Amino acid sequence: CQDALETAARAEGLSLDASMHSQL
Amino acid sequence: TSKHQHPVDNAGLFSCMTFSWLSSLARVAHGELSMEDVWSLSKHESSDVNCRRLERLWQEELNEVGPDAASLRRVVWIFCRTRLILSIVCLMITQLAGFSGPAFMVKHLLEYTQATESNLQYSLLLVLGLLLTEIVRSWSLALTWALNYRTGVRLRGAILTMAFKKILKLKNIKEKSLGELINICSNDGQRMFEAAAVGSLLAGGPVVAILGMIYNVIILGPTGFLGSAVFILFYPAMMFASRLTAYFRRKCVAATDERVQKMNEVLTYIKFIKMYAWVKAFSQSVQKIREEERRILEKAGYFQSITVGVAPIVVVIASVVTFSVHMTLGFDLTAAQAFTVVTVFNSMTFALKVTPFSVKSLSEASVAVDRFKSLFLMEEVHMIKNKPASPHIKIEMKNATLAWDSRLQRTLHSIDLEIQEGKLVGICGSVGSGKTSLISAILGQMTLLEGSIAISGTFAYVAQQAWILNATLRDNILFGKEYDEERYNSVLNSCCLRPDLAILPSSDLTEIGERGANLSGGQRQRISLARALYSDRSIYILDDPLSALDAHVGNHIFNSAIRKHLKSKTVLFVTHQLQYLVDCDEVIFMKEGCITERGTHEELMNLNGDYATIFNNLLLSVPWSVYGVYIQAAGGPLAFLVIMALFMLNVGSTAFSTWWLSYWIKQGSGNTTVTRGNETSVSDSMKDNPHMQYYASIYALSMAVMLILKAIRGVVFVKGTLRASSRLHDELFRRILRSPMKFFDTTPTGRILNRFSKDMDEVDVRLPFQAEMFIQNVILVFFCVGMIAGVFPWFLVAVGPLVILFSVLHIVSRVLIRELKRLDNITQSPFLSHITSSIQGLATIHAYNKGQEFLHRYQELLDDNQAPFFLFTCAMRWLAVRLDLISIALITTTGLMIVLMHGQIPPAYAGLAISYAVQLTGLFQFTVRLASETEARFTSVERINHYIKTLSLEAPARIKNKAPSPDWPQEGEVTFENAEMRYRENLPLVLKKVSFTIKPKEKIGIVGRTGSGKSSLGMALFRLVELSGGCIKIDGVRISDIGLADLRSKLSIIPQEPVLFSGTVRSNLDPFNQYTEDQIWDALERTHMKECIAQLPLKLESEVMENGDNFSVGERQLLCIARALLRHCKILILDEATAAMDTETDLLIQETIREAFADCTMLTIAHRLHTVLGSDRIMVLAQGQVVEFDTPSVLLSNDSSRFYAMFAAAENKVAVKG
Repeated sequence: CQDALETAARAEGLSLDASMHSQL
Repeated sequence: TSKHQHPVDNAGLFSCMTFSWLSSLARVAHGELSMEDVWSLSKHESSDVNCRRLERLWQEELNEVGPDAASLRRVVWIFCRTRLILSIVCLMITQLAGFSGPAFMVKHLLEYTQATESNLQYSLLLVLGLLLTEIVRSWSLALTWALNYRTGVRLRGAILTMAFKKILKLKNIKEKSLGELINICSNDGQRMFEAAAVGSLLAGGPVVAILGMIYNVIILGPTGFLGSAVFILFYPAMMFASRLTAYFRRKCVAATDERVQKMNEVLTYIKFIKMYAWVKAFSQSVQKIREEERRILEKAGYFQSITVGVAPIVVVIASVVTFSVHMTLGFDLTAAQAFTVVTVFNSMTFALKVTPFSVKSLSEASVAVDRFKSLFLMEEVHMIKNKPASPHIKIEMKNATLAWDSRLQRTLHSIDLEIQEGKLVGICGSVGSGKTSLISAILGQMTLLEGSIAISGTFAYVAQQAWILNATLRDNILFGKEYDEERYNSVLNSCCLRPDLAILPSSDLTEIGERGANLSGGQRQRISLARALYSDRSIYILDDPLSALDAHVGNHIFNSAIRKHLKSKTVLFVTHQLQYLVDCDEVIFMKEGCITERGTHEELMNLNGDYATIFNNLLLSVPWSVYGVYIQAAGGPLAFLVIMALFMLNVGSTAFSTWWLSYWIKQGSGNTTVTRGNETSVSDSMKDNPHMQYYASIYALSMAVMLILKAIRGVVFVKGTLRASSRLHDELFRRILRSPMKFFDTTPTGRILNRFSKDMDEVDVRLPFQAEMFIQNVILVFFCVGMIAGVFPWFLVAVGPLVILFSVLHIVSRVLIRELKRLDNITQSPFLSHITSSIQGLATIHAYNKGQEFLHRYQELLDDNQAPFFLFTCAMRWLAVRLDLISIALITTTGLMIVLMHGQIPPAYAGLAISYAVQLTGLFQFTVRLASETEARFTSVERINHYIKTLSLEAPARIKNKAPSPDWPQEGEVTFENAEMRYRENLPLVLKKVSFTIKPKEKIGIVGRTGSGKSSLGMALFRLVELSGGCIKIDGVRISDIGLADLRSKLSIIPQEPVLFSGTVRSNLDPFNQYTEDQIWDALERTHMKECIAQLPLKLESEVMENGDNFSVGERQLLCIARALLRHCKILILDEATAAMDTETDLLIQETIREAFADCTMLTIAHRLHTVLGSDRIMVLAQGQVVEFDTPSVLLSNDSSRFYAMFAAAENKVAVKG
């Protein structure tokens, strides 16, 4: 989900935020 | 958004490759950027064209094999075929250049270094070719990234537009979850964009990895497969470690949810906890939950820190194994081959670090396509379009048989309905008779089996729930219609909206939420009428418009509007109140979907049918202070120094292993004479060194020491960060739990609850990871710079200018990048609000046929949200390109310095420098990326620390006056002497000069108006808030000389609302476990609760959830008094223990209270004058003053008494209903 094998590759111009969409 | 043509469409290959337009925009910005400065979405990226193309492709694919085996993956591939093919070709070129350049150039440079003759021209060609290849590959990667971003943006826009268009024509609106529908049109687009981007980036690993494997096999020989075997044995282990970390985080999520629920339960009833002195038990439970979460986080960090930094470790381990095996067998090894293999291993590590996110993106894309295909197969709604025989008839159905859809559920059979223009027709029936079925059928939500239905014109629909639009009073009422003064005034006056306008100071421009936060049911119903009136459709449909409305205002609105304005238009009325059909034109009764009696009102009354029966039935940037605070909380400077020392030790061990390899290569034969034929001479061969085993053992020991140090450093860092988190948790819990409740009164518990939840989850999930990654990257960069500068002392003269250039680039980039992110979320809130509002009112929009304006607004919002995101991605790519160019210049400078000094240094040192220079690619970008996300958590740390030093301190637990007496209170005598009470500063006084005496064994009933101060007696008796004047004496001892712990241990208060903490029944009675079983059983049987408890198999171990919603209300209240009995307090106060409960239950509760505490004083704070009769004395409060103090027997005998007047008023209110 957020291991080093994933966030390091997306650090080339991709936002570090998946959804942050849950509401009330 | 203000532009003529998008600069992307007017940019050449070089301009788009280097992103010159965004560089100019950033230079223009460099203190803030607004939406008027950014450019709008390009024409080629417009949502309309992409949505139309996607819809055409989907329609073409549907009519190929049928709507049963069509996959959206094929449609996406067809849509993006050209762009993805171009991206694949560009990435092939990039990988080919990145494999051909560094390895071949390093081999050629190191081969020339070993040559005796020196050439000043051949090396220049090599370095020029290396620089050209690096520039070409970087530019191709930039172009690939730009094309992928454009393709992803287009695909996201098209798919979101198609999803919104499909949802607007959904038949079964309630079939899908409310959250799922919003998530489909909100989160899925970003998932598709990222998935497409990293899937285009996917084809970079398997090609270059195989190329490097082949090159290593060709160069080294049969021993080149060792690195491949190491990679195959290592990377799946990292994947398994990641899976285990995810599995542990799965339980961590549940643990955090449980902790959050416990914190919410604690904060919800904080007043009760303070008044009951049960802080210790809840604190212990919270501590146990926190320690369980700490253990889970320790396991997660232990299973997570392994894969944080593994590429250099994997490279070094593979090099160690390969070189040791190759050299021990007696073969020959040279510096050039070894360093080429090292660089190729670095390339494989980069590729296999990029690949896992590509695999995850592919999985996410598959999930997204499956979810989208699940929704796209839903049934669509249909509209009635046929015309009647004559314009006179508006509604005409002949024996129509219609059924529900979910399969067909028949509800209407042989329907013969004919309604003319200008005739008011009402529908009568019971629940399930088919009144709602007719409303659903006339809209067009039912299928036709037999007969035909004639519909002319549109309909005006009013929702029972009164759905509202996220706008003001003016916007939603017009509903897109033209604004006129007289019509609006008449509509407002007809529905009696004047009180609503008077209540709201800015009712004309008052914003309303999605469902309505400052509106009532009647106001919502009235607004519905107003909107429908403005709509002014030919046919009016009323689905219970006066249900929640009061009778008087509903009848007034009916007479003023329906009987006057709608006299010449068709009106359909459906309601449960049949008294409004007396003046209606036609009456229709619905019963089981079959028409039995219909006609006029008098005919229906004369027929004496079921209608008559029911009628007569109803008639009756953060500063360094945050960093210092975090360092201090981590364990002081010692922990920081230890962590830094361990990190430097690991990095230095890796560097020392590499340097020892270089030293071993440089050593050679060590001036040893060997025989190679007829003559003996010194030969430069590493296989002739007699210290083979010594070097091999040192190399293996260095590798093992590096691994052990890395593991120890990871474990120590995880332990330190978790200890800091635990220290922060305990400190924050202690600060809040001891602060006065005035903070709770001023700031709602929701704010602190959200702060706790979000901040703690975010920090415990991200901060150790980001900190470890940033520290590792920074130390690796520093070591790489130092080692190159160590061999060449002149390397700093080029580093310096490059350092200041990098700092300048970071300064400029830190403003634009952080500004575009804010603008991206600025328009996201209107986007989410519009998405939520449309789904909550889909039926109303479908009835009003307003599916085009909403779609256009959605498209506009999608474009206005996609443009800043595209600009931000382009800026990120530009920054990455600049950092890559800086690294390329560094590598070129290193190579140029290497070339000039050939023949003066051993080739091993030059190879080491050129190998460490290659690894510098990507490290600068990683360091820059992690320097912005770490700060995002330090602001949360600062927010947490804000409440740490802001909360005040309450009264001390132990008062220096000591305990008054071991048996205090000696009796139950209380006295008041000029009691002064105020809630807060500058607030009006609640109690002013009130003094009274209460004799032992007396029943006192306090009754008064709201705000008199009746509820303030309990607050002042418990010393909840320090008194502003006067003194209170209890048994001859002043209350203020007794500590809070001792004062509350001998007084009892019954809460107004039954409270049941989650956990166990025993834990809800005495968590500290001070009482024995027999006393608890006697207390339970005193309130007749023994039978209801012993019946369960877990009488003392029964599970109680939140609010205790598993017993009856009376059982909960009885348990409440049973709990209040355990403390054995001589003073008891009752405050409104009855609220909407049956009669005999309250009688039993009253008799149980009377019999249980006959020996305890009573202070009854009740508003019902009937329940206070029979007490010893009656207390009356008049705005904080006492006027009457005597027995109720003489109070009711005086007509001038205020208590008698209140009792008479209550009796009149009870008697008159009316």
